[PDB]
This record gives sequence, C-alpha cells and structure tokens, in this order.
Amino acid sequence: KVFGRCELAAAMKRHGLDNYRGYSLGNWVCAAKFESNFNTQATNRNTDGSTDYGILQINSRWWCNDGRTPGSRNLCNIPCSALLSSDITASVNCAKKIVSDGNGMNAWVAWRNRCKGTDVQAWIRGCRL
Repeated sequence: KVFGRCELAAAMKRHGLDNYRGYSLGNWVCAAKFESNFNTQATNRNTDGSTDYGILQINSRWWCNDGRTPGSRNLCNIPCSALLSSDITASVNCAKKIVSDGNGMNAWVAWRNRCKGTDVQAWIRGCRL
C-alpha cells in the first residue's frame, strides 16, 4: 500500500506516535517519506545480507527474523514479513521499541540526514488532524 502524506500522518497519530519519546509527528512522516516514499512494501537488500523492510525500513540484523540474515537477532519478536503489510501496526510497534533503545530517531539514516534539523511541521501541512 502506498500512503499519501496526510493519510499516513493521521494513521501515525492514531498509533500514538506524536511526541513519542520527544518526537513530534512531522518527524515520523518525514522519516517514512525518505526511507520508503510511503510504501509499505519497500525492501532494500543490503551488503552483509540484512534487508530493510517496510514503510520505516526496519533492519533484519537486529529487529525481525527473515531466516536468511547472517548474525541476526529478533528484538521486536516478529517475522520481517509482518512489516510488509498494508496496515502499519507491526511497523509502528517495532519502531517504538527501536526509539526506546538505540539513540532516538538516529537509528533511521534518512531521518538523520534529511529530516533532522529542518522544520518537520511542514509535513503535516494541510492535514486536518
């Protein structure tokens, strides 16, 4: 499923992500734009055999089990295919675990490179929330 900006903003807000561990909603919508371009099915097959899965491109070496990643851990206790569904819940629940462990939203390179330090409010422009 591909989400539009406001549709995803709304769904993320429904899932309690606004101000989660100090990160306002615009951060999460900015991170999903540059990680996956709002696509729940995006996958990026990496160098040491891990793959990033879903709207928020969560990595299989530490967070989910896909059965083929070299020294993998399954900290969110899920199959990586749960992160590829049209409904965002397994991705937001694993993302809340990531931000609570590894240094806030720095875990997402696209947030850290493209969103960090900009005015993220813009990403909720025009969405009545």
